[PDB]
Amino acid sequence: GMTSSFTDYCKFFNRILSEVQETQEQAIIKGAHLVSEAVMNGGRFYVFGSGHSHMIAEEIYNRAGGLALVTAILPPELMLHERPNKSTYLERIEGLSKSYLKLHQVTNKDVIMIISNSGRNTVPVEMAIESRNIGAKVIAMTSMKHSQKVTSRHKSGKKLYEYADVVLDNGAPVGDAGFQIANSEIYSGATSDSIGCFLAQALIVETLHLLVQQGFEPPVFKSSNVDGADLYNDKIFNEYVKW
Amino acid sequence: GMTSSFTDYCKFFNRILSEVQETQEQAIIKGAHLVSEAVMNGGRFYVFGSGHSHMIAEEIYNRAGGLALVTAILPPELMLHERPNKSTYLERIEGLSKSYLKLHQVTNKDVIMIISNSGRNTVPVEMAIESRNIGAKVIAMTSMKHSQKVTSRHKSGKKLYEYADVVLDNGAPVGDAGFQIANSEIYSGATSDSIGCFLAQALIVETLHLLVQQGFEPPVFKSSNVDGADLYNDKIFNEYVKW
Ligand SMILES: [Mg+2]
Repeated sequence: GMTSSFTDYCKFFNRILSEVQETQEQAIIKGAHLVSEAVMNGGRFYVFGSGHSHMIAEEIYNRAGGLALVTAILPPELMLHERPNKSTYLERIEGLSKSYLKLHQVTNKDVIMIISNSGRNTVPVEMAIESRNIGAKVIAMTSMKHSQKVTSRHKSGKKLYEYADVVLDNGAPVGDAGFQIANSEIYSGATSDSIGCFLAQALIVETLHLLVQQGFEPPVFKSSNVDGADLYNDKIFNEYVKW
Repeated sequence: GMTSSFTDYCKFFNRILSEVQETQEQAIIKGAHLVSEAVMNGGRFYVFGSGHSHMIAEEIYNRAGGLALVTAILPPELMLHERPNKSTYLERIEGLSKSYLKLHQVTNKDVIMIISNSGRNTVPVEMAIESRNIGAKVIAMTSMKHSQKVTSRHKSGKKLYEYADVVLDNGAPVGDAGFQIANSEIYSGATSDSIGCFLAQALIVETLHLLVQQGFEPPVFKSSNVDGADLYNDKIFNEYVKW
C-alpha cells in the first residue's frame, strides 16, 4: 500500500533551516543594528516584496509581537489576488518602485527590506537603487543560490543582493521547489516563505533586543491574551502606525 | 542572550517545529487523502484565511511547485493592506463566508482548508459550517492550544476545529507571540505563519505523493529554471486555474 513523504519532507526542510540558522546569525545581527539605529534616530522600517515575497512584509506588519514602526509597502498590483499572473507582468515595469517610495515618503532616516527570491527583476532591483538614492539603508532577503545563478533582468545588469547593506539568505534552492516527489519528475515543497517568515521574525526579535539593551522602550503590539492588550494596542497604533 | 537573541530564538522556534513535526504526520496524511481523492474525482482545493492567516492560502496558490487545482479565496477586505484593523472588524461579521462560498461556486466535490489561529470568530466558523453543509470536505489549520483556551464568539458556541474533517495544529502558543525579549515584558517572534507555510507545503507534497502513487499525473507548476516551464505552466493554468 501507500507510503508517506512526510518524514522525507521534514528532513529536506530541516536541512535547509539548519543551514540557514547556522550561517545567517551575523547577518541577522547586522540587519538588526541597521533597524534599531534607524528607530532610535526617529526612522521607520519599510518592508516590501513582489509576488509571493510580499507575504514576508505582511508577516512583521500589524500583528502581535509586531514592531509598530514597521510599515509594509503592499501594492496590491504586485500581489496574487487581483488576477492571476498580473504581478508577473508588473514586476518588469520601470518606475513603479520609485513611485512607491515617493508615496510612502521614505527618507534617509529610514531602513527598507526588500524580499525577492531571484532578485533579478526590475521592481525589486529598482527599489534598492532608488532607496540608495534617497539614502535609506537596504536589507535584502533572497535566495543567494537562486540569485547568484540567474542573470539580472534589470537594466543595471545587477541583482538585488548587489545593492544591499545586509543580505539575508533564505537558503531556498534554485527554483524554490526542490523536493522531488518519489518516482516522478515532479518538484514541490517551496521553502522561501516558511524560512523567510522565520528570518523576518528573527530580525525583528533581534532588533527589539538591541533596543531594549539600550534602554529604548519600543512600541510592540500585545497579543489579545495579555492584560490591557487592546487599550495599549490602540494607543500605540495611533501614535506609531504609518501605512 | 547577553548581546544577541538569535540562538535563543532558534531554540524556541525549533522546539515548536519539532513538536509539530512529531505529532502532525497522521493529520497530514489524512488531509492529503482528502485532497488527492477530491482531485481525482474532479474537484478543487480551496484555501482561505482571515488576517495574517490568508498568507497560508497565498502560499500554495499559483506558485512554483504548486498544485494548479488550488484556488485561494482571498477577499481583500480580510487582508492587511487596505487599512489597518479592517480585517479584525470584518472577521466578526455574519454572512461574509456564505457569500464567498457562493462567489467561488464551491461544491460537494471540493475540499476547503480554513486557517485560523484562534478559530473562534464568525468568518472562519461560518465558513466551516457552510462548506460541510454544501458537502465539501474541511481542513482546519489552527493553534489547538489557543483555540481550546478561548471561548467561541460564533452563535453556535463552537470553534473552527470542531467543524473540520481534519485538523492541522500549527503548535503556536496562545497569542502567537511567545518569545520574551530578554529582560523585558516584551513578547514577539510569531510562529503561526512560518510553521503554517511548512504545513501547507507538507500537505501538498503528501497530496502529490499519493497521486503519483495511484498513477494520477497532477498539474504542478514548474519553476523558471526548468526546461519548458513556461509553456507547460500556460497549459496547466489554462486547463485548471480558476480564481
Ligand atoms: Mg498576502
